[PDB]
This record gives sequence, C-alpha cells and structure tokens, in this order.
Amino acid sequence: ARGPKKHLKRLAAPHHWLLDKLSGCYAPRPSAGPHKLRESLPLIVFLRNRLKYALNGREVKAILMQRHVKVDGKVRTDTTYPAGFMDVITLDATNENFRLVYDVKGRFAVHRITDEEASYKLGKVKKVQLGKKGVPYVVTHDGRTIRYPDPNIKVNDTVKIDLASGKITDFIKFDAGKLVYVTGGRNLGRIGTIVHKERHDGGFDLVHIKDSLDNTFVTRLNNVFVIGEQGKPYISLPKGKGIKLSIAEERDRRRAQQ
Amino acid sequence: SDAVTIRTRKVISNPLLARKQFVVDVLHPNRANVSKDELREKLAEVYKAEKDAVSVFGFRTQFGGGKSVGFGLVYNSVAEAKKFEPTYRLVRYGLAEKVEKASRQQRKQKKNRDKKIFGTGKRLAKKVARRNAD
Amino acid sequence: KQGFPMKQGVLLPTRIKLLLTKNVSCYRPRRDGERKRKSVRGAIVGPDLAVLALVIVKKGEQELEGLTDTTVPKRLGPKRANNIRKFFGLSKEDDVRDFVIRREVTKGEKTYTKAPKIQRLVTPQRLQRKRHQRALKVRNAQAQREAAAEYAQLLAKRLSERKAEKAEIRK
Amino acid sequence: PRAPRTYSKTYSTPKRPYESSRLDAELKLAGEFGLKNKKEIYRISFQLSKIRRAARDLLTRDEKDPKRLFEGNALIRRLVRVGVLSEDKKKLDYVLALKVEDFLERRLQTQVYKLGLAKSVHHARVLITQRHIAVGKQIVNIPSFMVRLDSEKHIDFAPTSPFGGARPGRVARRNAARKAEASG
RNA sequence: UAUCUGGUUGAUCCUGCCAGUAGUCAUAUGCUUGUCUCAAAGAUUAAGCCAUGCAUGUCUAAGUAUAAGCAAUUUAUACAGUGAAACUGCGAAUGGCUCAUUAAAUCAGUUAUCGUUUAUUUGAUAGUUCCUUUACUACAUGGUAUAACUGUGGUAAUUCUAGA
RNA sequence: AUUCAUAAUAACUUUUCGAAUCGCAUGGCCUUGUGCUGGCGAUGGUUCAUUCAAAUUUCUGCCCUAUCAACUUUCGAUGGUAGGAUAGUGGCCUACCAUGGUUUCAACGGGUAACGGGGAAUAAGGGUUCGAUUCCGGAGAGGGAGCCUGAGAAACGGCUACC
Ligand SMILES: [Mg+2]
Ligand SMILES: [Mg+2]
Ligand SMILES: [Mg+2]
Ligand SMILES: [Mg+2]
Ligand SMILES: [Mg+2]
Ligand SMILES: [Mg+2]
Ligand SMILES: [Mg+2]
Ligand SMILES: [Mg+2]
Ligand SMILES: [Mg+2]
Ligand SMILES: [Mg+2]
Ligand SMILES: [Mg+2]
Ligand SMILES: [Mg+2]
Ligand SMILES: [Mg+2]
Ligand SMILES: [Mg+2]
Ligand SMILES: [Mg+2]
Repeated sequence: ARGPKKHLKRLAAPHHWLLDKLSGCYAPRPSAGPHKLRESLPLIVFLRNRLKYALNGREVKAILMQRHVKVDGKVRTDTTYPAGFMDVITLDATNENFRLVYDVKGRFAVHRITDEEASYKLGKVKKVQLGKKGVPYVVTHDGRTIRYPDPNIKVNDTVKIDLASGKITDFIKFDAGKLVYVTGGRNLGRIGTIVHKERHDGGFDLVHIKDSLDNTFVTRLNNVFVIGEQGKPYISLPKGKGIKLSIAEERDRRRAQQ
Repeated sequence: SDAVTIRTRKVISNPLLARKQFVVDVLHPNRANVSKDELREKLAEVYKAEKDAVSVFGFRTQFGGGKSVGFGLVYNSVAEAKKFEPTYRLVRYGLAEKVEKASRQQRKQKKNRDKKIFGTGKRLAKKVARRNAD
Repeated sequence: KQGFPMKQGVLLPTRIKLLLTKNVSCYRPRRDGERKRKSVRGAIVGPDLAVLALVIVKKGEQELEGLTDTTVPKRLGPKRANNIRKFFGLSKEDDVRDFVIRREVTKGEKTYTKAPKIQRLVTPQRLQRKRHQRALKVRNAQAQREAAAEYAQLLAKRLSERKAEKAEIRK
Repeated sequence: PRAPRTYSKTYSTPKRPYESSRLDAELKLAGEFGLKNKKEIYRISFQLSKIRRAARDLLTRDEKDPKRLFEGNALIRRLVRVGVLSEDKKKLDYVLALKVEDFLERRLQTQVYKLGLAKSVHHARVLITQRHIAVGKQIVNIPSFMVRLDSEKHIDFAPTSPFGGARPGRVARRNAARKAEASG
C-alpha cells in the first residue's frame, strides 16, 4: 500500500527461523539482497538464535560493526543481510567457517566446514542469456552474474564459484543419476539421486527422486539443486545426509541412547 | 558464606565480544538471595581476571528457596567490559555514573520549541527586546 | 500595516492572495514541493504602507549622519581558490595558499588567526584521485579484452572438435 | 500486535444439574479423597474424556496403522508413567475402561497419605499447602501433583521446614520464649 | 458426554408447540470478592465533535563550518579537536488506528506478464565525449547565486517575512 | 511458443550517461622535479541481472429477497479498424463501423443491524450460528474533488478549492 513495507511482524516471518512467538512484537525483516525474504537466515537470527554468540540485537550490531562476520568473503556489516542457501560465513575469531544448508527437518542447520571448503560455493544457474555486446552470462540462484561461461552450461545446472574471484571452476550437468539436494517444498532438506524427470510442456516440470534408502518422492524442478555425482558430493553434507526417517523410527533412535 | 558452591554451566568462549558466557548456578542452603555483589567477587576469583570484568544478571530464585540460576559474563579486561556492557549495568557496579537528564516530556517539548525557531535565534532575541520597548 | 510584504512589480496596490512556490519571495517552504496560499500586498506604493525599503544609488551634497560617516566591513572573505584569485586578480600560479584573509579571536590572552580554507584548490591528494580513476579505466577495459580473447579461443577450439566429430559421422 | 496467549478450560459441568446418583458418587469421591469442590471431580472427568476421545479414534483405525502405533504407544506410556495404567494392561483397550478415580489415586495428597505421613487424608492437604512436602529436593505445595511412579519413593518432608529439621517452627519459637520469661 | 422432563384429558394414546436443561475467547447488569500466573478492554449507539501535551526525524573517518561556540592540540599559516545553526543527501508512502463504503466488488486458493514500472540491496558493466574535434581550451581543474551569519525593519497574532 | 535475447546497416535527438567528489595510509623509481608511479575504502553513475515490491490478470467459489423478469446500448452498452493516453494490455478515451452482450443454471433491481479469509461457539455422524477486533489482503483520515514532491501517494501528524 502506497509503497514498500519495512516491518515484519512475528507470526508472519518464515517458520524455519524458529522465533518464539512471544518476547517481541516484530521479527527481523531481511533487507534486499541475493536471496528471497521467505528463504533467508539473516545474520541476526544466525548470530543470536543459532550460535548464541549474542544476547540481544545490540550485541549483534557490536559484532558486525567490528568486521568479524563476513559472508562470501565480504564483511557485510548489515544486521539483517539476507544469507541464503550455500552461503559461506567466516568468523575470524574462533577460526570457524559455516555453510548454510537445510536440515532434514526443513530448517537451516549449523554446519561447520574447514578452511578449504570455505574457498568455494555452488550455485544453481537460473538463466543463460546474452548480455550487451554479445557477452553470454549465467545467473545463479544467489543473483551472481558470471560473464563468459562454458558453452555447455545450460539452465538447472550447478556451477562452482571461486569466492575469491567470481570465476567458475567446474560445473555439474543436470542429468539422470546425479546427486541432488531438495531446496523448497514438503521434501525440503532431502538428498535423492535423480532417476528421471517429466517434460510437461507448458510449465511446472516434475522430477522423480529416490534417496539411498530407496524412498521415492516427486518435487518440482525449481526445488532441485544438483550437488554432484551419485555417491561422493561436491560439498560436505550435514549430519543425517537427508534421509527423512519416519517418526516411528526417529523416536527409537532417540531412545537408543539416553 | 555457608556452602555457596557456585557452579557455572554451559560455558562458551566468545572472543567476538571478547568474553565468556556461562549460566551461573548457585546453591545457598539455609540462606537466601546470594546478593550479586558477593557473587561477582567469588566469580571473579574463579576466573582470576578481575572484578571489573565480571557481570551477572538474571538469578530467579527457585520455588521453595535454596537455589538460584542466572547468567554471568567474564571479559578479558576492563577495556572490553567498558566497551560492550550496557550503560545501565555499568552503573549498577559503579563503573559508570548515571548522566543527569530531564524527563522525556521535558525534552520533547523543548525539542518542539526549537522547531518553531529558524536559525540560531540570536537575531530575534534582540528584535523581540527592541519591540518590547513599544 | 499588518506586516504583509510587497511583492516585486505585480499590480493593483490593493492587497491580494497568491499561490506561492519555490524560488518565490514572501514564502519559505517547510516541505518538498509544498505550496501555500498567502496574502501579499501589491507593488504600487499607497497610503497604507507602514514602512518603505529605500536604497541610495547616487550621493548628493548634504552629509548623512549615519549613512556616509560610518561604514561596516564585509563579514566574510572568499573561500574558493579562484574567488581568492578574483579578489586580488593575481594569476593562476601565485600560490593562493598564503593570500587568505584571517580573523584573530581573543578568548583570553592567546590569539589565533583561524584562516578558513581554500576550497577547489589543487592538492597532491586530488592528483592521486584523478590518477587512480584514470588508471582504473585502462585496466578494466584491458581485462575484458583479455577475457573476451580467451572465450573466443575456447569457442573456436570447441567448433573444431565438432568439425572432426561429424567427420567420423556419416562414414 | 503480539502473539496471543493460548488458554483453555479444564473442566466440564454435567448435563443434568440435579440427580441423586451423581450427587452421591461425586460427594463420596470428595469425602474419601479430601477434595474441596466438585470442580476437582469435573476436572478428572474432562481429562479422562479427552483420553477416551483419542483412544476411540485410534481403535477404529486399522491394526498396525503407523499413526496408531506411534500415538497408541505414546498414550499408553503417559498413563503407565503416572501409574494410572498398570503394566499388565497395555492393550489400548483397557485405556477406555480405566476408571474416574484411578487418576485421583495418583494425586499428591492421596500418595502422601499412603506412605503414612498424614494419618488422615485431610491432614495431607494442609501439610502440602503449608509447604512441608518435597517431591525431590524441591517443595511442591500443589495437592494435585500426579506423581509419575518414579518420584513415588522420593516423597519426603522439606528440609527447610519443621518435621524435617533445622527449625522448631513459628508458634514453637514464640512458646519457648514464654517459659524463658516465666522461669526468670 | 449418540440421554431428555413439566404443561391440552374425568382418564388414554398422538400431533404439536410453550416451558424447563447444558454451553458461549456474546455482551450487559446485580449481589459478593482472600492468594499467584495470564489477560480482552469506547467495536455495536455517534467513520459524532475535540481543549491540551506528545506521536518524524536523521551523521560518519569518509558532502558544505571563520559560530564574532567550546578548549587545547602545539603535528601544523589554509583547514585539519569537539561541535550550534544552516545548505545538501536521505526518510517522512513504514508503523499505528478504524470498518463507513463495498455482494463477482473485496477476498481465498490457483495462474500470467511472450503485456509493464521498480528508489534501495546484491552481482556484473562505459579506453570511442579537445566538435572546422593544429591554439577553440583550465585539465596539476572551470563559473554563479544563496542559506546559515551582521545589521535595518513591518504586524496583535502564525513554524509570517522584506529591503541591504 | 515469439517481430525473443543479441548483432548489423541508414539516419534522427531540442540530447541522457561515459567521476572537476570525500576519508585514511603514505610506499616505490630515477635525468631530486612538489617529477612519475602507487594501496584500503566512501559517495555517485549508464545498462542488464537480482532482491524488496507494484499494476493488471486466468479458473472456481459469497448472505436474504420475484409484493425485483427481463436488463445494458441517449452521451459506451458488446465487438472490429486506426489513433491518442498510459509504466504498460485493454472502449481507458476518441473517429468510423457492426448490433451486439447478460438472464429461470436467477440477469437486473432492492436489503444487509455485510470489509473478506486464516478462524470462533456448540456439536456422535451430518450441520447451525458468529468472525469490528492480536495474522494476511482491502478501504479511509469530517464529506467530496484536484494536485506538487518523489522510486513509490490521488498522501491528508502534505498542499489547493467547495460544503
Ligand atoms: Mg499502513
Ligand atoms: Mg530490516
Ligand atoms: Mg384440546
Ligand atoms: Mg386436568
Ligand atoms: Mg426453550
Ligand atoms: Mg458497524
Ligand atoms: Mg545496483
Ligand atoms: Mg489499440
Ligand atoms: Mg477498439
Ligand atoms: Mg458496514
Ligand atoms: Mg490488519
Ligand atoms: Mg488513503
Ligand atoms: Mg471524527
Ligand atoms: Mg486527500
Ligand atoms: Mg491526526
């Protein structure tokens, strides 16, 4: 109404932030950035609610204004800077590195990666199009535009970004039998080794996916993120590796140790 | 006092704010309400840094008494504790003094009076006095 | 009377009402794009004027007590580099750094001149800024040329592979 | 603008206001368990009613239903945990026919009574209310506490109270000072 | 917790309604009111009318300071410390309130923009502009007004303003 | 799926943009001249992408009324051609042209003590009643209309006129 909104009430923020409904009227509205508002960590939730490295929103500002936190190798002093899937967070103190990946329950999980694994990232290409002066470029899922890509790169593929220069190191093609990571939908946070996809000319592609335990499920194409060949992936998968155990089997595992 | 047996749980190191965060767990049988001023001293000795770099808050006494659980922070030095701690808690321990200030309504009305004046206002002061003669 | 000012050359010595805008006298806006309707009194002089504003352009022979005997100095001196130059008309190379009008102030027994500044003056720092911006355009253009050449070399090589690929095809 | 605080009522009034049978059985329960109101009986009936509402929906489902297996075991576990459900009856069919006062058997004052310590059910309520009973190392002054068959053996007097030691009491202290001035 | 009872008859079985009965994040009202937690709250009638006071302003190392501001830096004769005012840049189109209008209208789910605008954020991205382009030319950088400010003032009054 | 992305040719423009801006660090090279190079940032800027949005838009779905059965098309109703306007599509508006469109499967008109949903109360099952109001979308700033600034307002703790 009359212009863009700037406040985000609680009970209206995305449910995967895990914000307690009481203790506050508002929620951190993610700023404009590489990732959608609906799928965004931004650091205030990450620093305080996930890592417990702050007690308030004031201490988060104190941490960020001293250039400790950085996203993709850049300081990102903004307190509500939207951090999305596959973003790499580096903290100079504690010598810790992070990669934003979804837990099997559909939530962003705290994942600690080594220094070497923080030297790259994967991005799902969204469109391959010619720029001005006939310069082709690829647009990844985090808004990164990379000029002069490989001619064999097509949409729905995954490229590897150096994160020191925006150059592409290697790319994974979208073919049957590739290890994929489900990003969005009821099957969010699952890893499933594509078997085949349905064409459905007109829109809303469908792909059939079955994980290691031979559980098959179907999700829309735009929710699929290829993360390498079957078996060894190109990133360190979080604990559980996206299995989606049933509730009956889950409690027995919780009852195994107590 | 008598079997104070201060315990700190869930201790985590936070060099980003240059401190340590832990949950203070205090047992005070036959006694009540361990009175943080004493809590800071014993907490300071355990981490042996100083008293001025130690702050505590929370400490809701359990039902029936005999126990109290709160929060505590231990900084690396006074410089960190004097730059990250809130002003309201620094004045609790005497490390800072509560600056004198008028009421909220007094400042609001004073600010609105300024809005009615364009420029510094020295020129109208002499002009008002000159017109006050006649 | 009632203080309504006299707008420059309008009409009609009777007071009127106008819609006043930016860069228009008798109105100081309090908002961006705000316009207000105020009463302004006409330019023609009438018998309802409480005061007049007069300016002397030529001096006669009789001496005024407080207009010719006494004089007041300009409060501020020039600040821009060429405004310093235009003040004295020296040259474009006479190092205007030391031609600054200074005003001593005595709060106590200590005095200081506090010469304001020379804006738009040539500084070695400014030459560095021009040097960097000029040099950056050279490297940025060259980098794209190198990147474009590498893409063309890769594109031509792949086509050569396709040329030999279909050569084996169709017997 | 803030998330509303969820609340619910925990009792159900009977449909008929006056009948001899219910007005007798309910008062028999209150007298034999030392309860202040009829609302303390309506509360158990309401709580049991929701238990048999879920157990009927589970039984009408197919055997080895993944929902029934998860929910049926969880429902039985809670009743077994607090002692309402015996160990020999875990079929989810004895849940539907447990009783009204099986829950009243596991309340604090009844169980405080059962392990001596009150020598009357009404003496247990005042002892609990007056901050004398500690379930663990913690004082519980709620007469309806529903011990969970593990804190059953840990019911004991509060250390920071008379009958546990460390002080004679309030009126005992005043009484003792009376003979002190009387002796002199 | 898938339940009914009293009332037409001298008495009976029905139709049938009246009455009773239980609940209400449905209000109001009456009598009464010891404790802890939690909590709606000028919606219904009048989107009727409002005294008063607040609710939108904002700075860094990094736009413009000779405050004829404050103090001593003393590394400084141009400034370089803090900093009123004002110019500039942003924001004021968010939030908060209310439910009068509104019956394929709004709205809910579901679609499209191969039919468009988009400050801000993030990622890329101007060697080509001495114009008769060999003296036209400042490119170690080119002009103007004005606010703040000094002083003269007008009206009873306004976040009014004029002349210098 | 395209007259798409993109490139090329011929011109056009009264002409946009293509850094006369700021802070900190002061380092290298000599024919040591205030000579030539040289870092980390801030602000700004053309185009594309991206994000925050907006506008329009497809299908299905709303309470009571026939003591509302025909309604719409003077001067816009339904559609075509062309143009103007708009950020764009479109009777959005204009000129010419055709007589079209909706309706007992309830149009149209009247009523609502009607903002719409997510929901609330009571219920064996099926339902009935309610939803101004903690969230989402809409509308308004006493009733109307008009408009400046701006990316975004028909803005009212902005302006203008009438009542
Ligand atoms: Mg609003
Ligand atoms: Mg925000
Ligand atoms: Mg009869
Ligand atoms: Mg009779
Ligand atoms: Mg009735
Ligand atoms: Mg109403
Ligand atoms: Mg940009
Ligand atoms: Mg047309
Ligand atoms: Mg037409
Ligand atoms: Mg209404
Ligand atoms: Mg609302
Ligand atoms: Mg409005
Ligand atoms: Mg009103
Ligand atoms: Mg208006
Ligand atoms: Mg108001």
